[PDB]
This record gives sequence, structure tokens and C-alpha cells, in this order.
Amino acid sequence: MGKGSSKGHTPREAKDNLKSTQLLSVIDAISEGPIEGPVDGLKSVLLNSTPVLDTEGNTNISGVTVVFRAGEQEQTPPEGFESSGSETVLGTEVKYDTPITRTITSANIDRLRFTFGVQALVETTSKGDRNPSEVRLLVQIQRNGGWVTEKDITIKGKTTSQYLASVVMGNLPPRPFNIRMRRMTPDSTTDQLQNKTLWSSYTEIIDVKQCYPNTALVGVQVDSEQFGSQQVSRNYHLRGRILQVPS
Amino acid sequence: NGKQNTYFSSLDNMVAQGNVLPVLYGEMRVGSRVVSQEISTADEGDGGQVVVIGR
Amino acid sequence: VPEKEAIVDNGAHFDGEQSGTVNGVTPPAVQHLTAEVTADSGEYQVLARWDTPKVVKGVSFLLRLTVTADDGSERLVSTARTTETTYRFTQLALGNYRL
Amino acid sequence: MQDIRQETLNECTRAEQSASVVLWEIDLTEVGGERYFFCNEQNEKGEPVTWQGRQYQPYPIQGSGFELNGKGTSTRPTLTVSNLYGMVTGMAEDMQSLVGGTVVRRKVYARFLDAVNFVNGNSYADPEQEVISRWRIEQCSELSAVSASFVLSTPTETDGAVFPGRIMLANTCTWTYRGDECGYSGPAVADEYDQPTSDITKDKCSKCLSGCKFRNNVGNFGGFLSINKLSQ
Ligand code: SF4
Repeated sequence: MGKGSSKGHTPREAKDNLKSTQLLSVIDAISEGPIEGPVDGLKSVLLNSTPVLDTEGNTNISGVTVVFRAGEQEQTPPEGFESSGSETVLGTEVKYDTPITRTITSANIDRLRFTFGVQALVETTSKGDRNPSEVRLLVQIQRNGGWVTEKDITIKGKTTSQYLASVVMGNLPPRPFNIRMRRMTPDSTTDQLQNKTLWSSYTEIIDVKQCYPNTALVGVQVDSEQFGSQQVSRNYHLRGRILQVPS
Repeated sequence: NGKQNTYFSSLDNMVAQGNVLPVLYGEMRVGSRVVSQEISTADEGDGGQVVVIGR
Repeated sequence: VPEKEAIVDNGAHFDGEQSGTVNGVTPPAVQHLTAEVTADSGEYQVLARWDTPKVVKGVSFLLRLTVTADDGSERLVSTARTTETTYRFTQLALGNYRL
Repeated sequence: MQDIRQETLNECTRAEQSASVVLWEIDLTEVGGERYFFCNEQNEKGEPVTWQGRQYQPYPIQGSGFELNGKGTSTRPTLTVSNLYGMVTGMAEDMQSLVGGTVVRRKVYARFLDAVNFVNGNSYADPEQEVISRWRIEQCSELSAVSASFVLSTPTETDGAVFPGRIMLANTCTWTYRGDECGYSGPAVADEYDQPTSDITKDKCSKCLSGCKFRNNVGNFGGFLSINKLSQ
């Protein structure tokens, strides 16, 4: 799927009842100089001893984001890997009428992570019981003069206490920035339906700035929950150096 | 125990400090020298616009 | 060459963070630790949820559940070690619990 | 077989042959010196031997241990030269004991020498009849008030080398400053102690992360700035 770079990305399975997801981000160094690359593709990445894709194309493992890098001198850093983060807490409620906005206007940011959530999600009825609530929120960027939506998020669940999520985005224009997150659901007028939202904090990501000039890195970013408590042993069915062979 | 190793292969993810950078010459299934390995919390939402958390 | 010595004790400019980059790969504090007392199953149960911080090479979790005494002291109810990001407590007597 | 001309092979089989003259050349141009040309003898006119139009100055010089063996240790010839009048001494204090230089040895039958060497001339003079061998100076083994002996080695000599050579380190760059892999071409920024300088002759990299940041070259940093914590 290309030479010098690759993306892989077998999709993640949809979750059932909220819950977090542990992520395992690795970066493995192989060989020197320009190498040919994988023998086949995503079927050449073995997570413990099993290829990601079955020999027929079926996904043995879901949630893998291999990003191959050859050994070319002019490379680019492996995207999606962080190096440092700056977390600022602004925990406030988000009402239908009022958005929030914070005007980060930093200088050395690379990606933006939003920590939103809901304080509760039960839908109580008379005589008892509870049901989901269908909360909806929207994250928008300044984009000069027009607030274009970046990430709209819908949450279904029961819960009883605070639940927090996160959303990442990039492509950030220059930085007289204005971010925004606003509410879509009307409000919790009644007492039996509590669906209050909240914007706990936001994080600034600086990512990896070192494009390792001549090694061949891989990077995986696989969810670590599917595997057991044991460590993950990544293996690669690669090809070798691009030699200087006679014409 | 009785396993035989060679001088031209490795299926291990070895330590990568003061340990030189290997060289691969054609084909082969290889281990690696782990450069970074961190466990964090995955952030829901991959690309596009619509994100649904609970279903 | 008696003048060699002066060059030797002129060690280069090490970058910084002499103390060890102020981490010592010590894991940060777990975040979003929420307890939830529920009875929708027909009996009292406690669900504890938390989010994994950024760690190195892997992670596990240590849980310590204690109950408050009448004199303000504490009694150790239970201890556990896990790899999951959720836990469940059942059959708890009345009191003020700290996890 | 060696690629040598038919005239030399014809001369080799003769019962009565001419004298074999060995001409030497010391090439210190790659180490910052000059080229010297020597022959153990003068010619019949009391002049330095002229080969291919080049004069080889007379000087007592003798080589030994020349052989071609693939099995075992790499062959290490020796070259003994006169150190009367402190000539080689003058080279040892100017060229770091001549180490790293080149020694070129030519075997030529005297019948093929240039016509200027002989009073009656040379009708069979042929400047293309020579056997050439190149070696490197490894160590001036002995140097005294009388002579000087040099150890020679084949240019390959995989003695101190290792493979693979690039080493994985943190907090240190293994690239060569302003080299191909470093890929830096900016102005003078600082010296090896990170102190800022606008002097190009005092511009060197500390090989630390701060030195790379001084040049905004962190992308091309030759180190791996995470391995220091995974090795615990
Ligand atoms: S630290 Fe940066 S500037 Fe210095 S030699 Fe290495 S790559 Fe070049």
C-alpha cells in the first residue's frame, strides 16, 4: 500500500456500554536505510503470534493502526504519537443557550484533545426504573469567521455518576484560536430526566517532532484490552534493504 | 533449555540502549528494538464528523 | 605531554535534568476515579471506574478499600491488585467507605 | 592471473634477463603532505632513475614481506628506509608519523626504462610495462639515527571495524555535524559548549539535544529521545 509510509488501520469494534479503552502505543526500530517494506501488507504484522488480517482478509485483531516508515533520509515523524501534553481544567456545565469558548491562542501546539462528559444519564420514571438519555454535544473551531463543526458527539447510557470522554483533532490553523463546545439536547426541564453535560478540561498535544532520519520504524497503537495481562510481542514479516545492485 | 540460536535472526523485542541498529537483508520475520512503549487511554473517535460513544 | 590534563577535566555540556527528568518512570495518579452505589440488580453493589494515565511499558492497579470507624480512625476492609479499569464490590456493611 | 602486458611475460621466461627495478612512491596527499618518489639506485649516468618521465630520487629503500595469501591474517609488509640526515624524522614530526599515507610499488624490467637513463639509449623503452601494488602505512615501527621501518597493510584490513556500526543512544547524536545525515547548512550558531557564536571557525555541535535545538534540527537528531527510560 505504498513505499516509505503506510497507514493500515483496521477499524475498532463499537463499544456497548460506555467504558474507557486502554491503548498500547509502541514504536519499533528495524534495519537501516531504505528498506522495501512488508511482504504482503497488514497480514505481515503479528501482534502476539497471529497476523492482524487472516489469509482471506478477515481481521483477526480489531483496533490496530500500524504506520510503517522506511529508512529514507527524508522522512516524516510517525503521526499520532505524543511526547508532551499541557492539561488545563475548565470544568463547567454547557447549557443549550450559552457555549463556552476559551481562546487558547498558544504557539507550539500540534493537536487538541477535549475532555467532555455528562454528570448523569438516568431517565427516571414514576414508580422507579431508569433508561438511557441520548445526550448530544458539538465541538467547533473558530476557522477565521465561520464556526465549522469539528466533532459532534452522541452519548447513550444509563450511568449514575460523572462520566468523561475525550476527542482529538488536528489540522489546526494559525493560533489566534477560538475553540467551542455547545449543547444539542434542549435541557433537563423535568426532575425525572437528568442529562447534564460538562466540559471538564482540554489538553494541548505536542506530538513527536523527531523524524528518525534513517531507521525503519513501525508503530502500532493497538488497544491492549483484547490481549490478556501479558505483554504484547510484536513481530513483522518485512523485506530487506534496497541494495545497490548492478544495472 | 535446548533452543538453538543463530547469528542472523531474532524474534525478540530487545532493549534498544547502547545496542546498535540491526540490518535486515531480504525477507525474514524479525523482532525489533523497542524505541517507545507507552500505555494510555484511547480517545473515542477516529475521523470524520459523527461520533457515537454508547450504542 | 604535561598539558593534556587541562583538556581532560573539561567535560562537555550535558543537556540538563540532572535529577533524572523528575519522573523516575513513576506512574501518575489515576484520573476520573468514580464510585457508583447501585441496586438495579436487586441488591447493593458498588462499581468503581477509573482511567489509565500515561505509563511506561505497561500498567496495573492497586485498590485499597477502608471503612471509617466511630472514633474517626479507619479499618482496612479489603485490598486488591488488578489490570482492568473497573472493579465491583458486593456485600458491604453500612458505613463510610474510602477507596 | 594479473593483467600485465605481453612484453613483461615475454621477459619473464627469458634465460638471461635485465635487472628488475623497484620504484617506490609515498603519497601523503590524503593526510596533508606531498608525494615523494624513491629508487634504491641511480642510473648509469649518475642521475635519478627516470620512469615514465618522472624522476625517482636515489635513496636507500627496501621492502620485504610482500605476498598474496587469503587464508589467515592479512599480510603486513615492511618497508625499511634510510634515516641518515634526519629526513624521515622530519616527516614523522610533520605528518603524525606518516600514518595513514599510501605506498605505491612498481616493478619494472630495466630494459623497459626510459631512454634518458642509458648513455646509448633504450630502443625497447616502453612506459606501459610495470606491475603496481598499493599499500597503506600502519605504524612507523622503528625510527632511529640510522634508519626507519614502516609496517604496511592492505587498504581493506577489517581489523578494528565492527558491523553494524551505528549505535542506539539517548542524549547524544551519532551523526557528523553538517554531514549528509545531519543535513545542516545554516549559519554559525554555537560551539561544542552551547555558547552562542557568530564565528564560523568556532561553530560546532555539542551533539546534545540543546545543540540540535540551537540549529532547529531536532527532526534530524541522531539520538533516540525515549530509550533512556525503557532500559530500566
Ligand atoms: S545534534 Fe543535530 S545539529 Fe548536531 S550533529 Fe546531530 S543532527 Fe546535526
